Amino acid sequence: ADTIVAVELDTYPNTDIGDPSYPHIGIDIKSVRSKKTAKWNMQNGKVGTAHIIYNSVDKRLSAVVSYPNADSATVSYDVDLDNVLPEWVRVGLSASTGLYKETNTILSWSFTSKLKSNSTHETNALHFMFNQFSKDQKDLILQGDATTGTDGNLELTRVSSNGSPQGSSVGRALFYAPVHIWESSAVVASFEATFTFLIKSPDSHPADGIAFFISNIDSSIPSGSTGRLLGLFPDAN
Amino acid sequence: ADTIVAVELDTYPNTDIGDPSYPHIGIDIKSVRSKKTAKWNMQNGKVGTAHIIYNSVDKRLSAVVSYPNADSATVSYDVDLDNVLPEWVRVGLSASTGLYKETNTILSWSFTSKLKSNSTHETNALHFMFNQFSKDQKDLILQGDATTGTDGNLELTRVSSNGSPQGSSVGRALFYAPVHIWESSAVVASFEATFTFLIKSPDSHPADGIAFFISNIDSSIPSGSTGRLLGLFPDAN
Amino acid sequence: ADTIVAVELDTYPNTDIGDPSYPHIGIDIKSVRSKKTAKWNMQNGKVGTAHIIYNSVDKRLSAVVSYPNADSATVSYDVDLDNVLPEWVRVGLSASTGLYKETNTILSWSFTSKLKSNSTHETNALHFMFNQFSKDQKDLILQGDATTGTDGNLELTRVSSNGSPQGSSVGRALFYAPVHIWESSAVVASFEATFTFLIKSPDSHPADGIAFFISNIDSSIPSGSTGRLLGLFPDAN
Amino acid sequence: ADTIVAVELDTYPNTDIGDPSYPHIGIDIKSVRSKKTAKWNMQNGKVGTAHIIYNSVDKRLSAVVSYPNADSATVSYDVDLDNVLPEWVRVGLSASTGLYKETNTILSWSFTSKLKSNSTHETNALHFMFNQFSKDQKDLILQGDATTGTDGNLELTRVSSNGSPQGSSVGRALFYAPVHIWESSAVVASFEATFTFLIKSPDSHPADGIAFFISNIDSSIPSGSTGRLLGLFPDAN
Repeated sequence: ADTIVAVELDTYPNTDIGDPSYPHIGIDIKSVRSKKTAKWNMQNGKVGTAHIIYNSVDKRLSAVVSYPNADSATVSYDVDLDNVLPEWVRVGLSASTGLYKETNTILSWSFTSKLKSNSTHETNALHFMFNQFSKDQKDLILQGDATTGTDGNLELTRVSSNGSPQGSSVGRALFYAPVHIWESSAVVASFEATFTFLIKSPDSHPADGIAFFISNIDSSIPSGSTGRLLGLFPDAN
Repeated sequence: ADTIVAVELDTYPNTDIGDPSYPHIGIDIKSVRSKKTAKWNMQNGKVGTAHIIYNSVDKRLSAVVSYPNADSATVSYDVDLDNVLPEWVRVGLSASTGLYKETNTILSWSFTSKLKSNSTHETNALHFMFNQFSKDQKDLILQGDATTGTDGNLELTRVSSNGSPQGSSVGRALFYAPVHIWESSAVVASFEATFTFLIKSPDSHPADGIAFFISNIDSSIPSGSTGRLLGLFPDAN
Repeated sequence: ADTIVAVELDTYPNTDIGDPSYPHIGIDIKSVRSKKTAKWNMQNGKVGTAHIIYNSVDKRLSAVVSYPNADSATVSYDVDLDNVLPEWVRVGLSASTGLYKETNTILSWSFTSKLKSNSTHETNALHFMFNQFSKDQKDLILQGDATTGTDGNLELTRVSSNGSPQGSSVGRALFYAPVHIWESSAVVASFEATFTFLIKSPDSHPADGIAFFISNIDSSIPSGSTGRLLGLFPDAN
Repeated sequence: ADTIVAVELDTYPNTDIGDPSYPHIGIDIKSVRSKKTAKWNMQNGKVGTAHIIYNSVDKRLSAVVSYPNADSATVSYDVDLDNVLPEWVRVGLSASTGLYKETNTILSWSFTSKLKSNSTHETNALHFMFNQFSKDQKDLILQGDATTGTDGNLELTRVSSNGSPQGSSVGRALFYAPVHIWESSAVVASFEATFTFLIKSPDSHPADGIAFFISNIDSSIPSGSTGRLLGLFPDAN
């Protein structure tokens, strides 16, 4: 059903479905079994930053994850997204917890998309930036357990009053307007996404992760996609 | 019903409903009878450019209209939009023809909106730019006779195959995502809009005009708003 | 000699040279005696933010100063800068201490300038943003005691090893490239500046202030402009 | 002496110094003998557009050249610029004519550079855009025969009154401020450059080309670099 391309920040090693034995970042092209991963030194309770970049000339989707005063993790994959996704997509953030849990908090999110035509001085662009939310964030579609406005933050999975992360929770937030990622006359198409997140768990093995994704416009949370399937995939294939 | 703030480029003088005796640009706060106007030297068949700017510190909505190698027309009005509009709005372009007519073509449109909070490094922003359209422009809501894709342009009123403008036509295009123009913690809110247009009429008295507007999110074309009411107002009050 | 337009954040009341009896923000057009002031509730040791905006249609220079979780101070002045400044200027930050002192630290600085011509799709723009400095910041001209690189910050007045502010100190930082603020064919010219600052003083009466300024390109610190003259004016006239 | 990285649009085939037998675009890393080329279908008298992009995660410098209603030419090269260039550079445009000639006119030029640190919300950016020039363009360093202001255009090689291109001419324009392309704490560094150009020659074999380049800050035109050496290299090695 849904066409998903995602960059995941996966905190729990489900080695049975192909994860490496550590926290890792990965690029998922239509399956939870990442096409490419890298070890990520996840820091419990610290704000991190993820940068995702792509352009139609190189056809390389790359991601860099960093924490203050630390070395970065980075992963890249050669993929032409014109052959994977529809030309109109929606972009969003998704997260889950399963038996083990964590808060999946989003403190800011920006995205830029550009289509540069072969006509002179002809650029089509979309850009949004959220450094603060609203309880009534009318330009986000919130799905599952995601809520906005808690300390001006976006909470992708259920967090109870006392600040505790809840298990078996899944939530997603997608920007309202469709995003145009191809047009026939375009010489270069590019996008850039950045988000900062706070993953805090009282456990020694937090789970499950955060993912930035791009899907077909009508995408909704697949049934049973809590825990390891990150709110993105119906199964582990 | 709808809350409309608009900057109009009015090509026909309906002096009976308060227009001056010439083409003019004006600022309409909830009524077709402009709060402020200026003479506009309309050029038939030339591409013009309109720039509209506003910010919450000055509370002045100003507009500048220019044509290549010509002097500009400019109009300004002191108005606090937090006291006129809802905090979530949609923005768009509207046009009509009546007994006299003209093509109301839009060749590009950009908009930027910014909410800067009192928190440090906290800006929320939306920015779109259309230098080219699509027949299937999924991030625009097209109403009435507006169509996209004709020479990559947006045609706000009906134009027949041979390029001729049709009379009694009204059309509007609004960007899909709601726009947030106030929040409680904001120290400055601003927006900026620019569009280029081509008004071509085979008549000596073209009618009726183009307007950039900001309305409540569910705004739709009022019944009977062709001709002088620009697709914006239900009546001439 | 130098042509100075500045927005000052003045921490010490030199009522003898016209200050009000409190910390205040003011707009100086070629003299230290502000054309317009507003009371500013200065917070010792907190990071504040200043936003300065101007455009050639309204001809209003306005400034908003805020601290987290506090109400803002704002001041505005009707002034046409085409009649005060040359068309090529440099922009910068300046600060001083006198007998009383304070740290004048700059943690980030961004500026944008735009000249929009009457020709279609013709915008000339300059934009810089510094969220971090360098010991060797080659695109800043540092004058007097200003230094860069101390905790990635810009220190406009002398601070000794142990973190203490020094008295009788004056420093300025200007961006390297000239800025073009008028051209004959421009229909709208605008600029926007933002900076965050930390004023920390161990005294109950800190002095003297920070100012954002725009000057002629070859401007340098006037002789004797420590203390109340903010590194900007040769005298108190 | 100078460290040059350039993307050239080479109109004349000097097959003796390694050019292919056709107009071509190429990536030069410190030598006129391109590391990589692609056939370019040069159109005499038409305005073209060049887009150059690079980022420190992929380490791929790519360029796309297009003309209206035509197919694009594109060339890419894997190169880590931190190992080739200094961390402070200047960027510019260069062109030459030799025995055969052409006008090398620049109608617009924009550049963006970004350094994103591992600190949260810490981006340093420079952005300029020239859609129009000035006879007194004080933020460009013009070298050799380059002049500004002729029809608001930048003329990189000598053009005489009647509009004719002159032979044996070389000129360069560099933006005034140094550009910072690396810093120790940066997780991603990127830049983007775009320019539109008009190459018009009354000859059947125009020469020599236009190049976008990045050099050390004090770079100046090497002696004898007219014709095939594009104003960039001292020799053909």
